[PDB]
Amino acid sequence: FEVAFLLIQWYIYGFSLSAVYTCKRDPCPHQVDCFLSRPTEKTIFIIFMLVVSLV
Amino acid sequence: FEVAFLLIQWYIYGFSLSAVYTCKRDPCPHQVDCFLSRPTEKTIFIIFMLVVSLV
Repeated sequence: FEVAFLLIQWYIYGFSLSAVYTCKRDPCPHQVDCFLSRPTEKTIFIIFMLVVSLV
Repeated sequence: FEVAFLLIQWYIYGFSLSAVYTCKRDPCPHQVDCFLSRPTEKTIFIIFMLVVSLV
């Protein structure tokens, strides 16, 4: 179960969060920019949870 | 002078006006949509001025 959850988390999100995201879904126009909320702190806690999972 | 002005007006604008224009200039994002103001009436008057010019 641990290795399955680690593989799914790598496949969906990766192990970082970018501050600027680009969106191409209807019913928006061609391409819009969307800005996340505190991505640095979430990157730090994602790295901590990854380390705990590996241990 | 008449044929020069007709050639310049054909080269810049054409002889119609579309109701939806797409814009790709800085400092906007990737592509935005911009909507004109009464383009049908302006198309009609452009056709009248073209006919008067040719006559």
